[PDB]
Amino acid sequence: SIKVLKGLDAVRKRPGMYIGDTDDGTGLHHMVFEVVDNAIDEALAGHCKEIIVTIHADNSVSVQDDGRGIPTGIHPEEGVSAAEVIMTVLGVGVSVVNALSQKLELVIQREGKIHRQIYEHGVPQAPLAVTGETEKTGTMVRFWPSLETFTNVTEFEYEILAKRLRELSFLNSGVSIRLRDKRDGKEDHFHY
Ligand SMILES: Cc1[nH]c(C(=O)Nc2nc3cc(O)c(C(=O)O)cc3s2)c(Cl)c1Cl
Repeated sequence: SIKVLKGLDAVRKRPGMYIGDTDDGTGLHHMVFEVVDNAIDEALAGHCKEIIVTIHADNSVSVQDDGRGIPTGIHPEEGVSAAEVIMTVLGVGVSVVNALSQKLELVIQREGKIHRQIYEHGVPQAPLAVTGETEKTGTMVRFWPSLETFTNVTEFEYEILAKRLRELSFLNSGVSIRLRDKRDGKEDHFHY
């Protein structure tokens, strides 16, 4: 717990070092790319077939995959869900995105259950919890970048995300990638 909080603090103290320039939009868009890269890893492993990337009307971004779902069982050493360990302990890792997010929402569908957890600046608000039943599997991460970290360029650029997602669809030809902008209704579907 003290180690977790110190590691998150290490990322916040030197955020450009972990995520890229925090003033010119590079780091901001790399936050999305890190989350997408985890979904792509789940596609490379043979589990994920579709990835949905949403720019919400409030300039948060979500990434949904249909992979296995991050494991949810208690990780013995930490006494918290494996998912929480992945989200909070230091491809820079999704924990960097969590550390640099004012808020992050995690929803996992796995082993017949839906699980949800909220973080603020990487601090879990409650233990991962069951919210219902599902026959689906996958992982959804929605994050609200911290305005204490990201300056000047704070709004996501549809075209920057679209170009990278098109590249990833070409390089992962089986994967379907959807991009949706809730700010204006724009959407794209990349599937080689
Ligand atoms: C959008 C997004 N998706 C992910 C993701 O699917 N990561 C996952 N990691 C693991 C690790 C595992 O050991 C297992 C298992 O053994 O079944 C399953 C998964 S799924 C992450 Cl992380 C993020 Cl971020």
